[PDB]
This record gives sequence, structure tokens and C-alpha cells, in this order.
Amino acid sequence: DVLVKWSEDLANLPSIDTQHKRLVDYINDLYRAARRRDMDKAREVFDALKNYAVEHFGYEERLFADYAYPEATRHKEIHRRFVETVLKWEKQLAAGDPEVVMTTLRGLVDWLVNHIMKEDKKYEAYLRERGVS
Ligand SMILES: [Ca+2]
Ligand SMILES: [Cl-]
Repeated sequence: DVLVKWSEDLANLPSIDTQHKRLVDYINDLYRAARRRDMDKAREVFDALKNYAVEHFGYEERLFADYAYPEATRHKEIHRRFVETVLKWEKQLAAGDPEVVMTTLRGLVDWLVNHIMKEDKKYEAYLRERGVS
């Protein structure tokens, strides 16, 4: 059913919430496909999750650029490394079974929750103060 439930703990800027909430929906879509043992759906969902994550990162990075956020550089490198990691995980799915999918999801969750609560939260005050929403 649901692997990760959204919490007010993850809240940030309103437009950022809609995106993180979407990433969470993808994690839940992927988990469900694993529960069903449907590896084709899993690979499909994973691909879209990855792609969306990349666009989400780009949106955040555009905000960093537009509002001259002092930590744009480091945050960008953080996003950059996760993408490589995701691309790596992606390969494990070709021959993987529902089991490997569960390991991946736990990895995805592990990274996503930590990143949102620890990394993305750093930019909230800074951007709200400059009228971003
Ligand atoms: Ca590389
Ligand atoms: Cl994120």
C-alpha cells in the first residue's frame, strides 16, 4: 500500500511541497508495483521517478540562481551525486526481482527524507524572506 506517508515535518515552500509530495507518490507507486511483483511496472515507475527527481532538482537549482542562494553550489553537487546513485540503482532493476526493488526503495526513502528535512530545509527561510512561494 503506502511505504512513505507525507508528514508536515517535510513541509517547505508551497511550490516545493507539491514536488516533494509528487516524489513521495512515485515512491509509493514503485513500492506497490514491488508488492504486486510487477517488474515491468517497477522499471517504468522508477524511470519516471528518476526523471521527475532530476526536474525537481532543476527547479530548486533555478531558485538558487534567481535568488543568489549562498549554498547553491554545494546543494547542486548533492543533487548531482544522488542522480548518479539513482542511475546506478536503475541498472540493478533490469535483472532484479521484487526483492531488489525493496532494497532500492529503502535507499530512495533513506535519501529523500534526509535530504528534504536536512538539505532542502536550509533554503526555506532564505527564499520565503525574498518572497518565493
Ligand atoms: Ca560519474
Ligand atoms: Cl528532494
